[PDB]
Amino acid sequence: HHMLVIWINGDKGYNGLAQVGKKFEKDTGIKVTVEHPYKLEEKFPQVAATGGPDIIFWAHDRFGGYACSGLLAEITPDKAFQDKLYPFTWDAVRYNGKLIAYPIAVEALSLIYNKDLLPNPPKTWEEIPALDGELKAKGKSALMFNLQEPYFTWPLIAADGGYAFKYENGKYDIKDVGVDNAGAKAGLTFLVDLIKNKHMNADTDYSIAEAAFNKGETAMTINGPWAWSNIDTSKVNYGVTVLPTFKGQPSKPFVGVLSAGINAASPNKELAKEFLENYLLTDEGLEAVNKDKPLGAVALKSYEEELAKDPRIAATMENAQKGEIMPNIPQMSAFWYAVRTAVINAASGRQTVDEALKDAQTNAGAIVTPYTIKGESMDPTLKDGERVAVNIVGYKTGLEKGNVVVFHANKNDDYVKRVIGVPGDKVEYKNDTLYVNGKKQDEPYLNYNLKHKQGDYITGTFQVKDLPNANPKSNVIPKGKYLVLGDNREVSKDSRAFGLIDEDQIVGKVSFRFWSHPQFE
Amino acid sequence: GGGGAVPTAKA
Ligand SMILES: OC[C@H]1O[C@H](O[C@H]2[C@H](O)[C@@H](O)[C@@H](O)O[C@@H]2CO)[C@H](O)[C@@H](O)[C@@H]1O
Repeated sequence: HHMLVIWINGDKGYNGLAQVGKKFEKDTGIKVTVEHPYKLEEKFPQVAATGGPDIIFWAHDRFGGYACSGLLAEITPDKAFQDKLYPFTWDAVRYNGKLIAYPIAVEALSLIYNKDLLPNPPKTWEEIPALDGELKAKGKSALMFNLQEPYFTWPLIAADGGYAFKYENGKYDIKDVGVDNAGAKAGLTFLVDLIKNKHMNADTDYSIAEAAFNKGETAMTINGPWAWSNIDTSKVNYGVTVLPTFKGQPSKPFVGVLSAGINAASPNKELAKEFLENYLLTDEGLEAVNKDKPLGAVALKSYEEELAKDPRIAATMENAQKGEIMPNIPQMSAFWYAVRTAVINAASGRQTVDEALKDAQTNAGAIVTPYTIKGESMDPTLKDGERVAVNIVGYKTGLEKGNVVVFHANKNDDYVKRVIGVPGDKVEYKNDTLYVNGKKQDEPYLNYNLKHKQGDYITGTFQVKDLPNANPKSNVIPKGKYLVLGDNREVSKDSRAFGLIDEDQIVGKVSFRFWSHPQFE
Repeated sequence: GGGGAVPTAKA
């Protein structure tokens, strides 16, 4: 209740932001604490309810997910205040008609280069192999940048046609994903070729690339405005310019708007608003942050009119113009995770580009929704109160035996049971022995219950032909129908009672974490 | 997203 806690990423001007906090404290007596936890954008949903920060700073893309999860307060700037920021910046922080954060600054990646090593930066990605050859001859490299985060590789991937979700007629279509089209494949292939030919290393990360550029070991890097301070300190004579083209096409970075959201569970929402509107988003407040680590093109018109005079900001905005504003939809998290996996696997050689991007295409558009389990009839596989992630099954798409499915039982109730037979399968039980298509099928998920039973058998003999919604002449499950049973077979009310369910009732599949995995792969 | 409660599924 007494103070404000603020989370901002470790690459941003958090010391500058703390100075703004000190000013607010001096004026108001209210203490401001600035933290930069590792992967804060992932930690925030974990803690948000269980009081998390009062204010969270991140690029706008993560906020729709947070808003959809109920974690953010609607902000309430008046007309006068809204008019002080560029209208397009407010667009980035509007979700389902409501403003869900304060925009701070526009961030786009640029090509950063060492003028002493490379007085004329390359116009094309295609030049970089030969350039690297020349620089290797003097113990340097052409290009190093963070290959572990897809943000940095995306500009090249999107150059010849890759995209995240198609925006059309006022809406993003999350069924239309552009991760495995021809342009995406060509870009990712080029990146993999660079690595194969030792022009880049698949292990290069943020710190490795930053250290290399700032020590004069590589001629070029790709980074955002927040990086410029450290380069100033290093004394490298650097330029900031337009990203090179690929196959004749501009690189297309995803453009972020650094934004500040207010935790829905904060008891300090009024103080948060005062801090953001009257201290941070002023010429003085932004200057303090900007002098620590540059923000980019700020949302506040009065200060941006000064910052826009800087050629480096002109480069930033030129690259932004070829790129695109990130979507803010909840599905963005899944997209980024899918593309991060594809880039890592393709770059390490675990998968071919075609395989990696095929999986990413699938994973980027797969909807995942949380559920809570109620009752004992799946015990011990699922427990009463257990939180699970449910993979939504597309309208009429790939259910298989063994899938644990959530389904609508009626207008008011969803149930969860295991798929034991799919359409076309012939199924019966003899005591506790499952026969599918004439062959005994082991059920390892029943092991504990089979070995801790009250009665003679936990499932017991039955045939599909005797159940509701079955074909009474056959044990072959009809088209569109599913046989579902609860793992806690002795107590479960399932298809043995209510019969086969319909494909139209199925919501999705419960995802499970397997307890074992390799120690390195 | 909507901001509502997490749905429940009866086991
Ligand atoms: O790499 C995926 C990642 O991209 C963006 O994160 C950026 C962030 O926007 C920048 O402000 C800066 O901190 O670099 C980050 C990349 O490491 C998205 O904003 C983020 O949600 C996404 O996971």
